[PDB]
Amino acid sequence: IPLGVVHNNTLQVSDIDKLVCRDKLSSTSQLKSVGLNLEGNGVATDVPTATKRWGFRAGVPPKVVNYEAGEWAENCYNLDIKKADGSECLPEAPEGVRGFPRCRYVHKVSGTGPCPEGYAFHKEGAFFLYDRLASTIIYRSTTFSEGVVAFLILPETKKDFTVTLNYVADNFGTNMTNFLFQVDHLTYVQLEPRFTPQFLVQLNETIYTNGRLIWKVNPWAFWE
Amino acid sequence: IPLGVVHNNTLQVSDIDKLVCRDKLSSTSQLKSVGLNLEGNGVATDVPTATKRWGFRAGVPPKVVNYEAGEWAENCYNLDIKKADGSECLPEAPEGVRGFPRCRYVHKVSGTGPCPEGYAFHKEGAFFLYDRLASTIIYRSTTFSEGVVAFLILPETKKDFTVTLNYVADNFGTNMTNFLFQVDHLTYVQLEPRFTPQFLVQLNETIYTNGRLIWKVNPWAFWE
Amino acid sequence: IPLGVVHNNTLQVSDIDKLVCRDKLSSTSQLKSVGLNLEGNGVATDVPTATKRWGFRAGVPPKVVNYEAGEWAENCYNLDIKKADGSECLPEAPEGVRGFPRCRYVHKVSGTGPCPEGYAFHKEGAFFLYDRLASTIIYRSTTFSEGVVAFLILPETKKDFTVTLNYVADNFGTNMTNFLFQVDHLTYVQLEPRFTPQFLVQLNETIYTNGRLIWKVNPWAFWE
Amino acid sequence: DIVLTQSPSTLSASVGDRVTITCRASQSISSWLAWYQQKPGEAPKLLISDASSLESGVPSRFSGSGSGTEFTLTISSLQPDDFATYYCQQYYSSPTFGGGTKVEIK
Amino acid sequence: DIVLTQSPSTLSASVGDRVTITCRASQSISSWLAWYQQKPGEAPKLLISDASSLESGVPSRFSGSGSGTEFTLTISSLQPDDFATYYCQQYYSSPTFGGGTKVEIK
Amino acid sequence: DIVLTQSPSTLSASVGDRVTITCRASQSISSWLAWYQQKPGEAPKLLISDASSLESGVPSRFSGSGSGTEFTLTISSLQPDDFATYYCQQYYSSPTFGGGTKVEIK
Amino acid sequence: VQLVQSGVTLVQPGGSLRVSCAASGFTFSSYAMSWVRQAPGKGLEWVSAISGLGGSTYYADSVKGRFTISRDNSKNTLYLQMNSLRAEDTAVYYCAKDHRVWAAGYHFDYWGQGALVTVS
Amino acid sequence: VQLVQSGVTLVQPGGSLRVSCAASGFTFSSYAMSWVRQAPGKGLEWVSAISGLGGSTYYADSVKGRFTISRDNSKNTLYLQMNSLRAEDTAVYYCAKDHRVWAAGYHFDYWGQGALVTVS
Amino acid sequence: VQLVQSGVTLVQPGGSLRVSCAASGFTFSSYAMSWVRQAPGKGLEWVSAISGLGGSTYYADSVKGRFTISRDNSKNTLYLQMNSLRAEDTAVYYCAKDHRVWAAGYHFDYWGQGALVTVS
Amino acid sequence: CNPNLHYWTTQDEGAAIGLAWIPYFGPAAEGIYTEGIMHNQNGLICGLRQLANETTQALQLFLRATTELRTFSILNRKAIDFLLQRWGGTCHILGPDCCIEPHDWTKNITDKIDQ
Amino acid sequence: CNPNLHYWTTQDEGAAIGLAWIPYFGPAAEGIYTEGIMHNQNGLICGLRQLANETTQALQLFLRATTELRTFSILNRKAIDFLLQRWGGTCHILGPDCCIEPHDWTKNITDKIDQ
Amino acid sequence: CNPNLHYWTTQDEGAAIGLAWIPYFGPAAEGIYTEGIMHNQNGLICGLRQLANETTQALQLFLRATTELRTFSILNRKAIDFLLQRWGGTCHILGPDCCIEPHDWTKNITDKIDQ
Ligand SMILES: *[C@@H]1O[C@H](CO)[C@@H](O[C@@H]2O[C@H](CO)[C@@H](O[C@@H]3O[C@H](CO[C@H]4O[C@H](CO)[C@@H](O)[C@H](O)[C@@H]4O)[C@@H](O)[C@H](O[C@H]4O[C@H](CO)[C@@H](O)[C@H](O)[C@@H]4O)[C@@H]3O)[C@H](O)[C@H]2NC(C)=O)[C@H](O)[C@H]1NC(C)=O
Ligand SMILES: *[C@@H]1O[C@H](CO)[C@@H](O[C@@H]2O[C@H](CO)[C@@H](O[C@@H]3O[C@H](CO[C@H]4O[C@H](CO)[C@@H](O)[C@H](O)[C@@H]4O)[C@@H](O)[C@H](O[C@H]4O[C@H](CO)[C@@H](O)[C@H](O)[C@@H]4O)[C@@H]3O)[C@H](O)[C@H]2NC(C)=O)[C@H](O)[C@H]1NC(C)=O
Ligand SMILES: *[C@@H]1O[C@H](CO)[C@@H](O[C@@H]2O[C@H](CO)[C@@H](O[C@@H]3O[C@H](CO[C@H]4O[C@H](CO)[C@@H](O)[C@H](O)[C@@H]4O)[C@@H](O)[C@H](O[C@H]4O[C@H](CO)[C@@H](O)[C@H](O)[C@@H]4O)[C@@H]3O)[C@H](O)[C@H]2NC(C)=O)[C@H](O)[C@H]1NC(C)=O
Ligand SMILES: *[C@@H]1O[C@H](CO)[C@@H](O[C@@H]2O[C@H](CO)[C@@H](O)[C@H](O)[C@H]2NC(C)=O)[C@H](O)[C@H]1NC(C)=O
Ligand SMILES: *[C@@H]1O[C@H](CO)[C@@H](O[C@@H]2O[C@H](CO)[C@@H](O)[C@H](O)[C@H]2NC(C)=O)[C@H](O)[C@H]1NC(C)=O
Ligand SMILES: *[C@@H]1O[C@H](CO)[C@@H](O[C@@H]2O[C@H](CO)[C@@H](O)[C@H](O)[C@H]2NC(C)=O)[C@H](O)[C@H]1NC(C)=O
Ligand SMILES: *[C@@H]1O[C@H](CO)[C@@H](O)[C@H](O)[C@H]1NC(C)=O
Ligand SMILES: *[C@@H]1O[C@H](CO)[C@@H](O)[C@H](O)[C@H]1NC(C)=O
Ligand SMILES: *[C@@H]1O[C@H](CO)[C@@H](O)[C@H](O)[C@H]1NC(C)=O
Ligand SMILES: *[C@@H]1O[C@H](CO)[C@@H](O)[C@H](O)[C@H]1NC(C)=O
Ligand SMILES: *[C@@H]1O[C@H](CO)[C@@H](O)[C@H](O)[C@H]1NC(C)=O
Ligand SMILES: *[C@@H]1O[C@H](CO)[C@@H](O)[C@H](O)[C@H]1NC(C)=O
Repeated sequence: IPLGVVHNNTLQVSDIDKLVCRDKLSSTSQLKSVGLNLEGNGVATDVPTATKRWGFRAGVPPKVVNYEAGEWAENCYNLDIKKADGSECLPEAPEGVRGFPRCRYVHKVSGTGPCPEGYAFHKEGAFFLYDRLASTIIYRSTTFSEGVVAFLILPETKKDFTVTLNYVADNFGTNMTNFLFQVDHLTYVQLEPRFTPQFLVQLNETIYTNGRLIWKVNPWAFWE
Repeated sequence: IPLGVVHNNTLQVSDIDKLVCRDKLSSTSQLKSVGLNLEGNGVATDVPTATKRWGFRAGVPPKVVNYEAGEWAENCYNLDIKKADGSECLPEAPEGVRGFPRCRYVHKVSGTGPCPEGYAFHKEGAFFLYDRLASTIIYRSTTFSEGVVAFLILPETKKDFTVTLNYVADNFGTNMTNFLFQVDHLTYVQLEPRFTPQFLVQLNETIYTNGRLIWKVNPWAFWE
Repeated sequence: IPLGVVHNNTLQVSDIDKLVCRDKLSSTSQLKSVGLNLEGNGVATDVPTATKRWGFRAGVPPKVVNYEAGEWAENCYNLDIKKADGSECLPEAPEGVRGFPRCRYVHKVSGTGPCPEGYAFHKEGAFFLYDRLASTIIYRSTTFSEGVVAFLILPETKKDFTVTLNYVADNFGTNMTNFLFQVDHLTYVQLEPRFTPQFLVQLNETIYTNGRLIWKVNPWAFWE
Repeated sequence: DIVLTQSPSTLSASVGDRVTITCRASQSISSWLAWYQQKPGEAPKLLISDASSLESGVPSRFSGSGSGTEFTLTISSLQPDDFATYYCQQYYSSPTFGGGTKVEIK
Repeated sequence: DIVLTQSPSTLSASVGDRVTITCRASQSISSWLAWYQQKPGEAPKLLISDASSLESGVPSRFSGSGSGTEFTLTISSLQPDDFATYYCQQYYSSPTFGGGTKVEIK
Repeated sequence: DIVLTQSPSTLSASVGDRVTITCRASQSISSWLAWYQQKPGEAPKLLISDASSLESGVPSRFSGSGSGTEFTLTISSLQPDDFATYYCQQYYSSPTFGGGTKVEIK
Repeated sequence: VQLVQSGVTLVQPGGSLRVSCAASGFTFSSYAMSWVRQAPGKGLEWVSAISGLGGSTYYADSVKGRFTISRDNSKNTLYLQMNSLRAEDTAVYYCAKDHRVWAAGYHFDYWGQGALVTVS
Repeated sequence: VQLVQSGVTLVQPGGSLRVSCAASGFTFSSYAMSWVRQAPGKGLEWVSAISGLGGSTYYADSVKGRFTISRDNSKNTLYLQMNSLRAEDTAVYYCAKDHRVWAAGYHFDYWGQGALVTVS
Repeated sequence: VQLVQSGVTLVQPGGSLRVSCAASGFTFSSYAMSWVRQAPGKGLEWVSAISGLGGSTYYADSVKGRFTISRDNSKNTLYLQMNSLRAEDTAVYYCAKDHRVWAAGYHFDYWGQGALVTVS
Repeated sequence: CNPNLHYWTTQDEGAAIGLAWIPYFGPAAEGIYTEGIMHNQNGLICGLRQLANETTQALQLFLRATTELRTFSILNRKAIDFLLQRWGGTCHILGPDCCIEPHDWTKNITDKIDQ
Repeated sequence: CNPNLHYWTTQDEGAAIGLAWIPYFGPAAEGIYTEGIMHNQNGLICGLRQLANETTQALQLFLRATTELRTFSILNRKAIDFLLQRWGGTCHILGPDCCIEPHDWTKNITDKIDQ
Repeated sequence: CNPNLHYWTTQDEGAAIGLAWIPYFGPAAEGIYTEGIMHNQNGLICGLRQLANETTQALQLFLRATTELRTFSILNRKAIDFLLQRWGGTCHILGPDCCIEPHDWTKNITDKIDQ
């Protein structure tokens, strides 16, 4: 693996075979393992794509890693899924692992589908970030976000360096899914890709004013 | 964490930022992680206080540690507890963990109480010392003692550096507990704080002579 | 533990207290933990001896280790055993652990016996080698081989350094075992020690030609 | 981070009276509060540990109590010497202080 | 280790025709093949990523497809410029090449 | 730590007789005992491994046995050469010795 | 049980100083010590403290890195070297001890005299 | 988006050389680079490549250890020092970039000019 | 299969010495070796031994740290440097080999001659 | 890419605590943490975003060899790799591979020669 | 406090064994152990009793950050911290921070100058 | 004993990969591996066979102390033992225990004395 080092607020990747007497490393406290969000990059972060970013396969052990720090989350994800018969789709979250502690938004989801045997991985090979742990696999009833990892030194300078939704699956993207946000058991919404959390909080509240089964609208990074 | 080092039979704590060229460290065999008893200090070591030294709380992961050496035990403790309904009070001792191997005395106990949800911790934040492992939590049907940990270097000098009782709980110290040692199902004793193991071994044997349900007496470190 | 180092294609064990400025160690990639077969030595490698190489005992934790590389296997072993009552004989293979990936031959076995309580160890204290892990204990329904471990450095030079059978137990070697290879439920063979895998593949195929319950024959390393 | 809240900053009284103080903060504490006193240019003294356990040399006229975030103090009877400055002392996480409290007559 | 297999090594044709190429290898790949072209002494260009996604500047006359081990290419209509050398490019594990393919007339 | 126990320290006999020795220790051993012999100022020899497996050059007149803590030896027939000193040899944990055993006539 | 403030001084800004506080009449190695500020015109705040034997140390945030706690359990003497000075550094600084045993504690027992350290 | 082949040369066997390939008109640090061989009389093969910032590097087996990839994202310039030469080393060597962003990729976009490096 | 005691000597107390025991007629590197004491007037005890190749070594407690086992599998020669001497050190010291293969064993096969090393 | 870095870490610094360390007189759930913010000085954070997307590959491959689930020793191992690069078992103080500063030694040496 | 130190450790020293290491020709339960006793030379053991009661705080806090259950790497990590204090990546043999003894070098240097 | 060494290892070298590292666009089961063969140059492999049969004893005893199941830190620990042998906290560049090559320093020193 590489390694990057802060120095005068400019980063420097230290190629392995290369030698730098100039470096300094006085403690592990200077070292950090940091987990990053895929929200600072401007990717799609909606429930549909979140289905599309993943797949299944078996014959693969589970693989887990630990991180110290990260970045606050705009959005998050959680699942509780079975098959058509009503049989589970996923593994069980072991001990220790916990929901990602920070979530300005939560795209919690339920439903079922075929769920072919395997585990919920990422297309591009990203990670699945939990309370101070990340991995390549989903576990039921748990918060997380998609992300990556960094590895750093810091110098001895003086800097020190909520919401819930609901949905239902529909067959898990077999070229095919209808998504439906839930307000109650007699209310749902045809979900639509380009619509925000905030848009649909407004939607919740305005129908929550207006007496409450399915409806429609009948018709860009957030740091701005 | 600090670190203490033997040198000419006087200890020296090495403050972290401080530098000592004089030091020497030739192996891990010089290093040791030692677990200490709270009996060399003269604290109360009786069954009542052993209840009072603990409490419960949830929302806390379990936390475990490993030690190499320790100190022989005068007293020890073990539990097998449920609730009023007859539902368990504690977690289950996993694999690997085992009773503390040395116990001149064993204050084994049973009974039930409310047992509010959580785990059996220590008031002052001590540890719970098992076979070469310690932690902050109790497990059922297991021997241990309360203690702390040390971390040491040793030099290359040439020095190289039973009993069972029974009891019953009564509601677990809700400002309130009656304690009762057992001789058999038709014999018990109002336990009393200041009375020793040895006193009550004498008591066992003298009633064991005298035909055997509840009785009383009707009326200081051990290294001496 | 010792340590051996390659140098000009001659090995050198580095005694611990001894000092060698000449040594060099630029990475962990130079280090390897290698697991060896007991087939390069010319020992017996037949199913009977494989029973005789082992025993049971309890009061012993399980003990596991990890290795990087090894040597291709001529023969391997797997088990699925219960007691006379039809109760299991062994522990369960946990997660992660897997059959040894390479096996030119597999001496898979079933059956029952007394199976006294304990775990399947090795007489001479060898190991039990699984997918990148070894240990001292057997687990059910898993491939392995008997072996040992090495620990090495390598320099930066430019060198970079199937079959299934079946059997049945008979009481597990209580001075006593009949062994029987299986062709089908109405075919078996009095197994005999000095006969090879290949001999018995020929045997399988020739009877597989000749219409298929028990039969006999009625009458040296492999690198040659 | 955590910030005490003495309440009020000073009192006016007269000897023999019974007097109360309240002290608060931002976050909850498990009865791990302590009290102090000093005078205009004198070194302080301990009064209570845990807001319930008085100390040697302390007159029993005082009475501390509280839990969680809110914490208290009461004096049964006043004295001239007791007209000094008193203080609330967190020692939970950031062993800090707030302003303090004072006594008067007019 | 893995070795592509262009099939065939050259073609003879005539403009406007529709032409196909097949490319194979030893082991399976998950539609992570790419195509290229160059001329006798010219620097190449990208054509397709993943054997299905054409690129900017690419004429739509071309058509790539395939899966696993076998992979393909088709040209709807030919051009003189399209009579150059084309190549199959693994990028799965050992991002290697094989021989290549060529066009002619006679 | 562990300490063998030869029993007795010497014998008196006469040729052709059948003779027995017992050897004990503090803790149990899994038939991992061995025997030796030497003479007054001669280098010893191995006799038995594991207290049951004799060796090449050993006369079959001898007979070792035992288990756990107690261990034994028997000689079918005596010889003049067999009147030498014999020894019990732990090799379990502390590969130690005890006193030894001896032969006589009178 | 007697405590000793030693080195009150007016030192120009950016200066530096080593206070020492001595003690007597108790088991100084078996207790903690600290330094605590009274800025005149206002109240209190905790700065820094020590283990029973010099292993562990603790500082407040405002002066972290500036100051250097120090002790001599052989002399049973406290010390505090201090780096570059500022205005808020103008204040009294006491030496005290905790009520708990073995230096694992807070909620001080007693105080010393205080040294109105100052700048100009 | 313009690429620069610089240093084609005939150098005797066992020689050594540093090629440099420059670039322009894009975010060079935000892309990968590589070196690729055309042996005349036959086809292609991949040699070696780099991360976006010089951390990770990659080589082919045939020349592993011989050659030394190198980059200057300050100049946005590519480099390749090269050790002892042989016959198969007689070939063109291009500099190129990948289609993916942040240098995590393959399946090159464009090419340069190529330098028929040779021996005698 | 022939063994060689070499260096019997009377050396004053506190002295030091290197014994060497040679061998022949077998695969010395493929066996263990040891040193064993006969104190005259009494019986036996095990001192120390070695691996097959000089990696691992073993000592008895009574002389631990004093003595320094040593071997030369090139010469197939055994060695034992020895530090400060005492009275109990007055004894014979043999060189021997184990019955098991690859030096992983005990329960010696044969013996040498013995050297009544002594003090005065 | 975002320049902004509204980030966090864990409250496991040094001097930040009185006695709140006690297990169940402490949160363990949401009050063990630390926050923070920065802004993209010198394109730095987009640089490391690129860096991490480049890291993932070698990460998973370096990972894939073992069978172990919950890795914790990688960071140590990285540090030891650093030192073995720095310290293989032999040093050449002149051979610019060992990274020592002995140059000023000549100061005292010339002070001695002028004795 | 007790001066007396009736203590123990584990039998995992070096040369203490013949072949009893074999797994089930060995106890694994109660006969893998070691005992020992000392007496309070120089107030030493009461000193470390104080030390451990002081340790507990920073121990649990240093612990609390992770999620891992059964910690085993702390002691290594302490050693590496020691060395990084000793060896950050650069040394000043004169600057009394690197802790080398080169002083006697001047012996051979003056032996050469008198050549 | 066998001279022949038809062996294997794991495919966890460095530059061997394009993008096949991706978890489930990769085998994880049988295609993560590496093979190889050698022949007994200098009795070497029979030598290490002897070595391993000798290793087993001290291995299991060094193991037996802990309670931990799946050991992974032994190899590190061996390396740190090596360095502590090399580097205990103090060095004697002359005392042939620290293993530095300063001898050529005298070259520049005599270059200075001839100034
Ligand atoms: C490291 O050293 C520290 C001290 O330096 C030890 O910790 C303290 O030790 C003292 C004495 O051992 C403890 O004092 C006892 O505390 C009990 C707890 O009371 C709690 O509950 C009541 C009621 O809710 C509250 O009012 C109170 O504030 C507490 O929250 C008291 O009840 C005890 O009082 C009884 O016993 C004493 C002793 O005989 C009698 O004199 C009293 O009259 C009364 O009958 C007692 O005062 C103190 O609680 C400990 N606290 C802490 C935080 O450590 C550690 O034990 C030591 N380390 C280890 C590992 O042991
Ligand atoms: C590190 O950086 C890399 C790139 O450097 C990122 O990875 C690539 O990112 C791009 C863009 O983010 C991805 O492009 C998208 O790929 C989708 C996957 O399609 C697959 O399935 C189809 C059908 O089977 C195949 O034909 C195809 O070849 C793939 O196998 C496409 O479907 C997307 O197309 C749609 O979206 C785009 C974007 O708006 C539209 O313009 C299109 O018209 C279309 O609607 C899209 O092209 C690419 O797949 C990523 N691949 C890889 C391997 O990385 C990483 O994301 C980044 N790291 C992390 C952790 O994120
Ligand atoms: C490392 O190297 C060591 C030796 O240096 C190997 O270990 C020894 O290897 C030898 C030969 O391989 C083994 O010898 C065999 O032991 C069997 C075990 O018998 C036990 O049970 C009987 C009955 O209770 C007892 O009497 C006996 O003392 C034992 O307790 C014997 O039964 C064998 O005898 C049979 O086979 C031989 C071989 O052909 C025949 O000649 C005999 O006549 C008889 O039929 C045999 O002698 C020895 O047991 C091993 N012991 C130990 C402790 O190692 C290791 O194998 C090697 N390391 C590894 C990992 O393999
Ligand atoms: C949609 O919005 C409504 C409020 O606008 C949510 O309902 C309230 O949620 C708050 C959250 O603290 C509760 O205190 C209230 O009790 C809720 N209202 C009622 C009537 O109970 C609702 O949870 C949101 N989400 C949906 C409907 O899915
Ligand atoms: C109380 O003491 C008696 C003996 O005085 C204990 O009973 C005996 O315990 C020994 C322990 O080895 C056994 O061998 C005996 O068999 C026991 N006696 C009988 C009659 O069985 C008794 O266990 C002690 N504890 C109690 C009664 O709780
Ligand atoms: C014995 O040998 C026979 C073949 O000679 C085995 O049976 C065949 O095994 C192959 C393995 O790929 C299968 O494809 C065939 O279908 C099998 N034959 C039939 C009729 O199904 C057999 O498995 C071997 N082992 C035994 C009989 O135990
Ligand atoms: C989805 O469509 C593609 C072609 O566009 C097809 O290959 C694939 O099989 C389809 N999925 C399913 C589940 O049929
Ligand atoms: C125990 O008594 C205290 C007051 O002395 C009280 O606050 C507490 O609630 C009581 N415990 C219970 C369980 O009621
Ligand atoms: C096997 O035979 C031996 C004697 O040869 C005997 O000691 C042992 O008890 C026998 N095994 C059983 C299970 O009886
Ligand atoms: C040794 O001397 C040469 C010139 O003679 C100089 O360039 C070199 O830097 C010196 N060595 C060191 C380590 O400075
Ligand atoms: C260098 O010389 C000064 C005096 O000139 C001396 O005090 C110092 O100790 C010397 N350096 C070392 C490392 O001894
Ligand atoms: C120092 O000088 C002596 C002779 O005076 C020489 O033998 C020795 O090797 C020198 N030191 C070093 C480290 O070479």
